[PDB]
Amino acid sequence: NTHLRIPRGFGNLLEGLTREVLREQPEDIATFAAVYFTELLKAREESGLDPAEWGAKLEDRFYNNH
Repeated sequence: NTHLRIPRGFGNLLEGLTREVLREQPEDIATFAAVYFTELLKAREESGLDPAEWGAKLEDRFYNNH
Protein backbone atom coordinates (compact mmCIF):
# COMPACT_ATOMS: atom_id res chain seq x y z
CA ASN A 1 0.00 0.00 0.00
CA THR A 2 1.20 3.47 -0.90
CA HIS A 3 1.50 6.17 1.78
CA LEU A 4 3.44 9.22 0.60
CA ARG A 5 4.18 12.64 2.07
CA ILE A 6 3.71 15.54 -0.34
CA PRO A 7 4.25 19.32 -0.35
CA ARG A 8 1.79 21.58 1.37
CA GLY A 9 -0.93 22.36 -1.16
CA PHE A 10 -0.39 19.36 -3.43
CA GLY A 11 -3.23 17.56 -1.66
CA ASN A 12 -5.56 20.35 -2.66
CA LEU A 13 -4.19 20.28 -6.20
CA LEU A 14 -5.04 16.58 -6.54
CA GLU A 15 -8.41 17.12 -4.86
CA GLY A 16 -9.38 19.76 -7.41
CA LEU A 17 -8.62 17.42 -10.28
CA THR A 18 -10.42 14.58 -8.54
CA ARG A 19 -13.58 16.54 -7.86
CA GLU A 20 -13.77 17.74 -11.46
CA VAL A 21 -13.26 14.17 -12.76
CA LEU A 22 -16.12 13.05 -10.54
CA ARG A 23 -18.32 15.97 -11.66
CA GLU A 24 -17.76 15.40 -15.38
CA GLN A 25 -17.34 11.59 -15.59
CA PRO A 26 -14.98 11.84 -18.58
CA GLU A 27 -14.81 8.75 -20.73
CA ASP A 28 -11.00 9.34 -21.00
CA ILE A 29 -9.66 10.50 -17.65
CA ALA A 30 -6.05 11.16 -18.69
CA THR A 31 -7.16 13.39 -21.55
CA PHE A 32 -9.47 15.21 -19.14
CA ALA A 33 -6.63 15.65 -16.64
CA ALA A 34 -4.41 17.28 -19.24
CA VAL A 35 -7.23 19.69 -20.09
CA TYR A 36 -7.87 20.32 -16.39
CA PHE A 37 -4.30 21.48 -15.75
CA THR A 38 -4.15 23.46 -18.99
CA GLU A 39 -7.27 25.38 -17.98
CA LEU A 40 -6.12 25.77 -14.35
CA LEU A 41 -2.86 27.26 -15.61
CA LYS A 42 -4.73 29.70 -17.86
CA ALA A 43 -6.79 30.80 -14.87
CA ARG A 44 -3.65 31.25 -12.78
CA GLU A 45 -2.04 33.28 -15.57
CA GLU A 46 -5.07 35.55 -15.94
CA SER A 47 -5.20 36.19 -12.18
CA GLY A 48 -1.55 37.32 -12.13
CA LEU A 49 -0.52 34.37 -9.96
CA ASP A 50 2.10 32.83 -12.24
CA PRO A 51 5.37 32.48 -10.28
CA ALA A 52 7.75 35.38 -10.79
CA GLU A 53 10.74 34.34 -12.86
CA TRP A 54 13.30 36.93 -11.81
CA GLY A 55 15.89 35.72 -14.29
CA ALA A 56 13.38 35.96 -17.13
CA LYS A 57 12.56 39.00 -19.23
CA LEU A 58 10.63 41.68 -17.31
CA GLU A 59 8.09 41.63 -20.11
CA ASP A 60 5.23 43.47 -18.38
CA ARG A 61 5.01 47.24 -18.06
CA PHE A 62 3.86 49.65 -15.34
CA TYR A 63 3.07 53.32 -15.97
CA ASN A 64 2.36 56.21 -13.62
CA ASN A 65 2.50 59.93 -14.40
CA HIS A 66 3.89 62.71 -12.24
